[PDB]
Amino acid sequence: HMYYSYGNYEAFARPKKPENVENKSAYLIGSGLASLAAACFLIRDGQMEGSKIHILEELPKAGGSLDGENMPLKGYVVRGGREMENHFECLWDLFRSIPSLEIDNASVLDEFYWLNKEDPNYSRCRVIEKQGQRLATDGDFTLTKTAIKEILDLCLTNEEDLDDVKITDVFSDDFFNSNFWIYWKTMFAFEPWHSAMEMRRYLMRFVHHISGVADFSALKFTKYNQYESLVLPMVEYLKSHGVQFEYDVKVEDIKIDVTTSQKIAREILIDRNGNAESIKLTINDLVFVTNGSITESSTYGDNDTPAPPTDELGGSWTLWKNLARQSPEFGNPDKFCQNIPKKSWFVSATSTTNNKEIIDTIESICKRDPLAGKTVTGGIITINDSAWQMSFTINRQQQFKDQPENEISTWIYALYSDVNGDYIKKPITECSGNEICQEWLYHLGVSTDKIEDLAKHASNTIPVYMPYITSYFMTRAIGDRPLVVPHQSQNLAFIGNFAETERDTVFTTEYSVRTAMEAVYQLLNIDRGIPEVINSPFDLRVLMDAIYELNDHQDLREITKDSKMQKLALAGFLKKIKGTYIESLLKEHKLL
Amino acid sequence: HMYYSYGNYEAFARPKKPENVENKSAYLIGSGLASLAAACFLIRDGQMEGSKIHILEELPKAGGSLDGENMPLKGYVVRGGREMENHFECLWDLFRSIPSLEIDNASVLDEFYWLNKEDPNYSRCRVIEKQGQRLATDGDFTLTKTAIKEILDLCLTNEEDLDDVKITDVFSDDFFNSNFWIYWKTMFAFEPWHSAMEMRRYLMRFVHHISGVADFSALKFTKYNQYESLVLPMVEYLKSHGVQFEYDVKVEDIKIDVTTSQKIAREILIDRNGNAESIKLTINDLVFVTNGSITESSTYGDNDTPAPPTDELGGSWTLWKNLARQSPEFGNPDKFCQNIPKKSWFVSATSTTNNKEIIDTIESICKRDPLAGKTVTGGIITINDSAWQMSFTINRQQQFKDQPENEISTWIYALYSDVNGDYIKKPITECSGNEICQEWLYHLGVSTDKIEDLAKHASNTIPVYMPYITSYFMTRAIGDRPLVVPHQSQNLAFIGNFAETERDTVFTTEYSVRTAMEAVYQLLNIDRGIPEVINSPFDLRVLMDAIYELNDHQDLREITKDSKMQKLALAGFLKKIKGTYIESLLKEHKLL
Ligand SMILES: Cc1cc2nc3c(=O)[nH]c(=O)nc-3n(C[C@H](O)[C@H](O)[C@H](O)COP(=O)(O)OP(=O)(O)OC[C@H]3O[C@@H](n4cnc5c(N)ncnc54)[C@H](O)[C@@H]3O)c2cc1C
Ligand SMILES: Cc1cc2nc3c(=O)[nH]c(=O)nc-3n(C[C@H](O)[C@H](O)[C@H](O)COP(=O)(O)OP(=O)(O)OC[C@H]3O[C@@H](n4cnc5c(N)ncnc54)[C@H](O)[C@@H]3O)c2cc1C
Repeated sequence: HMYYSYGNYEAFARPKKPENVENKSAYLIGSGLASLAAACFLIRDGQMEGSKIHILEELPKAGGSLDGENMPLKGYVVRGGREMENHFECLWDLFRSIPSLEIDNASVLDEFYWLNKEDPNYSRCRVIEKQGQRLATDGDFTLTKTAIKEILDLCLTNEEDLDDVKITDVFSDDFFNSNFWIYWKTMFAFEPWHSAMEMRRYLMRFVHHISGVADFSALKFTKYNQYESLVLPMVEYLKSHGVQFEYDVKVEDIKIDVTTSQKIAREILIDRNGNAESIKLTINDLVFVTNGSITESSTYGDNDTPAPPTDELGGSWTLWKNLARQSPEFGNPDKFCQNIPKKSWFVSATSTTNNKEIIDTIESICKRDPLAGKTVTGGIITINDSAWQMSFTINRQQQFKDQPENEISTWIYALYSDVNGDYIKKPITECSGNEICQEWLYHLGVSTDKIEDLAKHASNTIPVYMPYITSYFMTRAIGDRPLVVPHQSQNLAFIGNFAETERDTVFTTEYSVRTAMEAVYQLLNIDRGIPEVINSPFDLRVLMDAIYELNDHQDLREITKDSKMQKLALAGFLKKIKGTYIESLLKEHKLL
Repeated sequence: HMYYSYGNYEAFARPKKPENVENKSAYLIGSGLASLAAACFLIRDGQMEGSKIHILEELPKAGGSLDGENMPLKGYVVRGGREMENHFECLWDLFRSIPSLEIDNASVLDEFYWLNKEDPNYSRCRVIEKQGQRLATDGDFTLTKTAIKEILDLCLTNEEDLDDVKITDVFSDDFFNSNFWIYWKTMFAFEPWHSAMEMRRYLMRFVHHISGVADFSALKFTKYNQYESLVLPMVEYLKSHGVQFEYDVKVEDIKIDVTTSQKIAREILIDRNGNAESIKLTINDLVFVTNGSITESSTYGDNDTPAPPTDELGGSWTLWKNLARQSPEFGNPDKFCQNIPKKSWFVSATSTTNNKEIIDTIESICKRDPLAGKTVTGGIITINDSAWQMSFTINRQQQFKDQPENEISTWIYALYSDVNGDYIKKPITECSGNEICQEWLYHLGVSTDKIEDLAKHASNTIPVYMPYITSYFMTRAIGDRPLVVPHQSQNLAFIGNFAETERDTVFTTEYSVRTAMEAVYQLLNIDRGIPEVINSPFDLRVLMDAIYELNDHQDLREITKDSKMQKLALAGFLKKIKGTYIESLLKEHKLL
């Protein structure tokens, strides 16, 4: 009930009012980015009455995983950071229509575009080691021929043949020893046991940005945290259109008839203010389920208390489990929320400080004044030789509108959770905020004498334990994620980064916007094209650049210089294409 | 002073106000589509004051080659028809901002998009012969292996090696005997002696539409003629912004200093109301020259008088000639406006009638009621065995808002001008309107008894002799067309279908919009990306579809079934790619 498109024609075109939409209502389980984007699309393109749009949230506030607040009895905390790129096609379709809350007569897209042109993002230091020294080979990928061939063979493998395959199953030691693996696994938070299918999707989806993977030149960021820059403008727009925010309501089940001909949502069983109630649904009441959550059951610590580890299934995962009992076409949540290894990423941390010594130590590494208000680290700095495999970033300060001008807040995360640290020789899951800050300051090169004092009394570090933060990337098979609109579904859609759609990559905001938009368009039969995932993996020019970049800026003669079986094929093919447009294209892209 | 881009990010983004634009003015030579589009871009993105924008036109009305009027003392006349496609990226960037004059709160793009979704364009009869019989092989391309190989070898030839090369120089008899050549040469008005470079550009530019070349399923049309649907909305927008239309002013020269460091336009020498005057220019007065015109020196006939042939250089060609004397970087107009062969297309015709016999004869061929207001012929019908190589179309009737509801107007053109017709055994350039109508009705299958009466007294046919209508496609070399902004030019730009820009194809409205937009962006340093020409020739999927379609829907096994040198290579390559994503892609596109 939809079609994919690309180009300006379908981008600038407005859809006609969908049929019978004046007699339809919408209920969105959750208030993360997916549900908010779907509500926005229901307003703009579906032309649905705002009062007929119900957003059900269990927390006190909207946003979801794009949070960012001065949590009372703690401090400033951002559960993550949002790297963004130009080719978030659906997200930019969305946010060009959302008024910015910072610039008059300007969209969120306008503010973002002008900002990332004023202060472009780039890293002057990406990988450090030995307590604050930049990696000597920072910039190069250092991939052997076997590692490059393994990358290509992963891309050349059909997705259908990658069910439950792990990343270590399709890569050997040269790849894991390469700088490429450092950059890739830290900027995308991949683990060695994660889904090779999703890694292949990532390789094909961002292949146009390989030249900017090491220096983060392809990344783009908002001014503030994603709650103030993305969530609040969207919420203001939706409220100005009368959208119905219902807070502190927990959905436990959705009664759905799965017949031989239809799948129809009949009832929303909810818990509002401790009272178990029911929402009866007709065929004209669409339900958008954000199945699963990476932030569910998050616990919080403080400067002197670790965030208590948990294995608790919340409302999101129990709701997906309850929906899976009604049809296998609704997915298998256990593949994502169970058997998460102990080593997996769990803990994030936000360390706030105004101390000049820490800020100056950061300036000495990132080469930029962290209080200047512009780019600081340009993205995560990775401590290569850290036992926790730790990375940290400082975005444009301050990430909060009402943060003091002399403060900075640093986001820290670790890929390995069950390993003794190098300074604090305990696993990160047993560390308070100041202890994470201590282990972090140790790798900055701070003198061991000052580390403990500067961490405990000069910094306020809030830690966060998310038991499902790596859940997106767990090894999966085709069918474990429900289709955005399952077969014969009449009024039920699955959105968010656990739904199934082609080619696009999860753990991205664009995936949420895409699933929201596809769900709305399919359920309402909106007569407008959906922007396909950008066609970079099919672009000959982009693939030529990929070959040039993966081989550390070498032409075809240098790549094949160490084998006769390579040299002969290259010479024959070159004579075959001599003096043609193919040769000119290869020369234009530095491959000849 | 510009960059190319693609995707929604740069499409929806607005540019900041360009620097120092409040102290700048603009003068546009001509009022065709290029000048109007450039004025629109100066208003919207350059944010230039409308009163500082001067559009100089020598004719009484604006529009140029997009005309369409009830010419007094004659009849209805459209000098041509405008086939359009979805991937006119720059044009759709433009017209999404131009308010439609037919639908409230809707752009021209909105009206066009909704209309071509309501009444999609497709032909139920494309090629006829033997006085009104549909070609038996209508639909198939009927290309031999040699013809397909010649097409690919033209595409694989560097553009730089195609200077002054003719189409007959890179094609043999199989290609010219193919139905592909019929469709291609008639829908694009290519002649055998025309530029092979431009034919290669056409092959690469519309390769995504090969599946819809025979039935015109990829074409899209406005509601009315291009003067009422495109020109009038643009003019209304520009006037609502205070743009300065100066009519009946003929530019004869532009005094330009071409120094070792700069090219600066100093003076506009004009003839306004018979008075020779001068317009002094500073560096902040940009000049946009529409160098050359395909409609210049057009003569008109009537039902009983031929359009008098002419070789006269008008104001456009003499102005381009005068500019060429000042620098070779400004092009060589003589390559386009001299040595036009006698055989070339010169004559168009608009035959209007309300006679039921002619309309019913048309319904019997095109299978649609020509007075229904929807699609009629879906594009040009080509009379294959006509000596004039004649084609004709009937767009959605009526093409004029104030045309009687019982009338239709048919556009007719002929590729060969110096050949005796099959019924009227004179060349078309010696035929009155009714005589062209007679030769046309003869190929419809009208009984010879009624042809002459129905043409002379039941129809009103206006003919038009354009000595330069084929000028776009004349054999050219790199440098014969000036760059949109020549090197070191400070305030001079060349727009229209005789300027030079990469990859895009001339004889298209999109080329005019593209040159206008690139000129404005380069001269004003507008901080927004220009949409590149659509990347279809670099898209692996599109190229696979091209292979499948050119070979008349055959997979790789059928294509290679008649040679061992083909079979062996195919079998080896297939075993090399067996069970991979390459094999799956080839199967998805029906090549395996
Ligand atoms: C650490 C981290 C790093 C990130 N990095 C990036 C990055 O680099 N790039 C990028 O593009 N994006 C990034 N993201 C964003 C990521 O894509 C998020 O998933 C994004 O916010 C999408 O939100 P969502 O609505 O799809 O899911 P969520 O934000 O998880 O939505 C869940 C919401 O639904 C509510 N909910 C769940 N179940 C119920 C129920 N039964 N009843 C009521 N309410 C319920 C929850 O309370 C919550 O508000 C990151 C996120 C995190 C947490
Ligand atoms: C027969 C025909 C078929 C076509 N088919 C198609 C098609 O299939 N698809 C498509 O996309 N487009 C088509 N077109 C449109 C084509 O691309 C036109 O060139 C288009 O209108 C672009 O206009 P332009 O402003 O670039 O050139 P023009 O329209 O030629 O602009 C010239 C204008 O400038 C004026 N002028 C010139 N010199 C001077 C001077 N010295 N002083 C003052 N005024 C001057 C002229 O009077 C005229 O108004 C067709 C056009 C014709 C005529």
